[PDB]
Amino acid sequence: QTSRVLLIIDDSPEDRELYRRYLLRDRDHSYTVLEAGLGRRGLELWQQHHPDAVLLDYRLPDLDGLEFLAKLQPPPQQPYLPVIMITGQGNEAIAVQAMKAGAQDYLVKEQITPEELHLAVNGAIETVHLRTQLHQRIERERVVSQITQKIHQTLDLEEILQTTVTEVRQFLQADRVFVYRFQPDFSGIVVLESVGDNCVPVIDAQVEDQYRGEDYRQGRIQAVADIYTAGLTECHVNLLAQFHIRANLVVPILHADALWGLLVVNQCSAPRQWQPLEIDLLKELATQLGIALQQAELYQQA
Amino acid sequence: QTSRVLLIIDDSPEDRELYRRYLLRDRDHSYTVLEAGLGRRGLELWQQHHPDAVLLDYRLPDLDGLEFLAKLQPPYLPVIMITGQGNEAIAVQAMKAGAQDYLVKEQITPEELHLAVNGAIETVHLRTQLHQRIERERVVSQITQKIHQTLDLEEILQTTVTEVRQFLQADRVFVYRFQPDFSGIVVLESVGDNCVPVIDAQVEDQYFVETRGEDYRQGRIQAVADIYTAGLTECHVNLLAQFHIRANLVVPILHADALWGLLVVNQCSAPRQWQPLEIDLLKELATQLGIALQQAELYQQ
Ligand SMILES: CCC1=C(C)/C(=C\C2=NC(=C\c3[nH]c(/C=C4\NC(=O)[C@H](C)[C@H]4CC)c(C)c3CCC(=O)O)/C(CCC(=O)O)=C2C)NC1=O
Ligand SMILES: CCC1=C(C)/C(=C\C2=NC(=C\c3[nH]c(/C=C4\NC(=O)[C@H](C)[C@H]4CC)c(C)c3CCC(=O)O)/C(CCC(=O)O)=C2C)NC1=O
Ligand code: BEF
Ligand SMILES: [Mg+2]
Ligand SMILES: [Mg+2]
Ligand SMILES: [Mg+2]
Ligand SMILES: [Mg+2]
Repeated sequence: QTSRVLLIIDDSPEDRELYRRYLLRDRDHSYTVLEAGLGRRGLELWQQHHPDAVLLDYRLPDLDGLEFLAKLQPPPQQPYLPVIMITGQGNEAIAVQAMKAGAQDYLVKEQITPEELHLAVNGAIETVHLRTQLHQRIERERVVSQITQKIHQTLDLEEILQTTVTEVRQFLQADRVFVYRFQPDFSGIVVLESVGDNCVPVIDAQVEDQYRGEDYRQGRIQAVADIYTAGLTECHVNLLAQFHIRANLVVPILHADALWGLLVVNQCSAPRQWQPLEIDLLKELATQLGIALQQAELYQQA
Repeated sequence: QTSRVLLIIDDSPEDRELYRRYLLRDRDHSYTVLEAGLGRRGLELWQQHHPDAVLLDYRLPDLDGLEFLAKLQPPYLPVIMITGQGNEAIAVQAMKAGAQDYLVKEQITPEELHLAVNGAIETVHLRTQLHQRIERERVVSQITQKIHQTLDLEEILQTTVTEVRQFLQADRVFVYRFQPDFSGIVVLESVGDNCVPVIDAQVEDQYFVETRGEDYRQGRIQAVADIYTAGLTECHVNLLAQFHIRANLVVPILHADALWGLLVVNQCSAPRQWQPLEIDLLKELATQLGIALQQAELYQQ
């Protein structure tokens, strides 16, 4: 089977073949290798087939490796380049500029062993992952921290709610995020919504659906990757599909101990396996809303 | 020109000297170089100096490279294994044992060495930041949870103080509440044995009665690494010195727009540089305490 897809860009065919053979010496992974001899073709292959790692030559006919890294645009989800510059025509200065341009590692051509190549590719892939994890931790901290500041400033509840749904949708890159407030009637209306183009907006287009909030009062969440494989009742499925909802993430909002409403995230383009980081964030945000809700009524009865 | 401390562990005096000369050629960092010809002394020097990076020769008289790594106790090792050509099998085992990179003794160039040392420090730094952020988020979440559950100030304060002292691994954290006349009084305190408790022994300082802490009220933060090198006023350093305070971190706690108190962190065993991430953590927590203060005050009325 294929475990890793790797893109080699080098105007030397024999050099590409050498890497190809060395990679086969790796007993941990099986590499599928894309080859390109020109920088522009390398860009096309990268953009089209999303290799897990890139071996990038410095001196190429159409453009040098440094120009290449500058043109290389990383996908929103993981914005770091798994690129290893390998050159027989380079120095520590080019190495520094390569590292600055987004390369993860830098190798001299003559000294490359199979094992060195393996570890450089492993290191590049792992380092990109590491930077990505750190990148998201920072963004998650910013979102949570921003809401805390708004509560502390005693900003109106809906501004806090509007900021919440907007910022959490941008972070998750989801198609729709909305707050679903319950009434004393136990009826619920979508109070607030942040929606892209993949979803049918429901803020206005909405007639009431009724439910048993035993789980949501207990603080339990619903994490559905695919509405068609979650074993939902078909009526429930029909309703979600009617709004093109494919993946569903529901987090309960608790004011006092009463169930106030729901913090809901939707993917409408395709199914989506919700990740621990994403769920933990929504939970924290839900808790903060519960705080803001309590502050609101204490201020009102003052 | 930031300073770096590197530990070289090799039983060949000529090899150690060679790498030393190679490190010095790098002009982006100034290298303090420590040397050990035996693994035992290497481990010893590692324990004492906490070097930014380690060059570990595989073949030592008393250990091999892999045996060395196993004897290490950190959270991630900035170790570069140095092995001879033909022994690349050892290199793979080394990575799985904690090493960040490896070098082939015969193909060692100064440029190559610099990249490896940079990369090792870079990678270890990233994991440390990631680990710190995960821990940092846990502390913010706990205080967020307790505020949502109860409006009990002293318990929220207690949880806060206790939690940030453990995260920072500081010698003392305490809350300094103001009186209406802007006299202060340490109301809560979490402390180890490195710092003598000041919870009942407070010397009442009245600096703030003239100033009414207006600077702190706007959001001034004090982050002093060493009270003896911070250019503090002679009377101020002596007060901190009385309580063995070496490093000082003060963040204002504000209820609404009025100064309420101070969240203070002390290092007493040694000078301590306060990191942006650490400072940011205290800033957020003071904001959280202000929120707790707001609801607790409204709860009474
Ligand atoms: C704009 C968006 C909007 C929604 C999403 C909404 C209704 C809606 N129905 C829900 C659940 C549900 N709704 C139904 C069932 C039904 N629903 C029906 O319209 C039926 C009559 C019925 C079949 C009996 C069920 C079974 C659930 C899940 C209850 C549970 O197990 O938690 C939920 C919470 C769980 C989820 O979102 O998946 C909502 C928010 N009304 C809205 O305006
Ligand atoms: C247990 C620990 C404890 C402390 C730290 C405390 C007093 C104390 N004095 C402070 C500031 C200060 N204290 C002084 C001055 C003085 N202070 C004096 O005791 C003098 C009489 C005097 C010289 C005139 C000054 C000038 C500051 C201002 C520090 C600043 O500007 O941040 C501060 C806040 C800033 C800081 O901690 O550096 C405290 C908490 N009393 C305590 O029980
Ligand atoms: F032609 Be490449 F820079 F080895
Ligand atoms: Mg070339
Ligand atoms: Mg040796
Ligand atoms: Mg290397
Ligand atoms: Mg690395």
